[PDB]
Amino acid sequence: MDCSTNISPKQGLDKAKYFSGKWYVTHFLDKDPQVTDQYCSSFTPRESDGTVKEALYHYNANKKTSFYNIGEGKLESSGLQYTAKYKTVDKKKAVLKEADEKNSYTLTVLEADDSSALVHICLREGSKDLGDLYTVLTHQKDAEPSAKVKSAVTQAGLQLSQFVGTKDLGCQYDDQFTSL
Ligand code: HEM
Repeated sequence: MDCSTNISPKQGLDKAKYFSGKWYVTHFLDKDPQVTDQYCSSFTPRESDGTVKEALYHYNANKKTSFYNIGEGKLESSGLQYTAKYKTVDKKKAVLKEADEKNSYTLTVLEADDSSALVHICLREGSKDLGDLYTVLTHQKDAEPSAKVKSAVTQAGLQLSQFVGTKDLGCQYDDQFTSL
């Protein structure tokens, strides 16, 4: 599998709209899933002087367990786009497995407004592309994505109906973890 190629950040995006609040994934489009378990996700991205740091939460909807990461990377000159290396952590943010030089994800912000966002994520290990995901984001669980973000999905060449809606997965979130 190869990550989607026609991906660059929307120029003109306000970083104050993206690096704010927390995000919950309402809809995801996974090209070629790594495993067949389905996940819910929430995360809290912040930026300072070109360096992004984000607390990341995954809930496995099949097994009903959850895992935690902290990503860190630098913003590209293109706009709201960054490649992050990542640590695994426990629910209290104690570090377990350190970040390395071969595992990374590249996140590209396709749209972002006061309530909603559309991002693309390419997860890699070494020379291998492992995950390719588009995610529609909102600031509260089960909030409706804005018309502007729905337009962005259609502008990305995609069909929103072909995404998996997470509402039906029975997602559980750890909002203590994603605070800060
Ligand atoms: C609902 C949306 C999402 C789904 C369905 C999803 C799905 C997945 C899956 C299936 C894996 C492999 C897990 C396993 O090995 O069992 C994974 C790993 C990972 N994802 Fe997500 N993901 C989502 C959102 C995100 C977002 C928004 C980010 C970053 C902001 C992200 C970053 C990562 C990272 C860093 C890993 C590797 C974690 C590790 O191995 O320690 N994912 N994702």
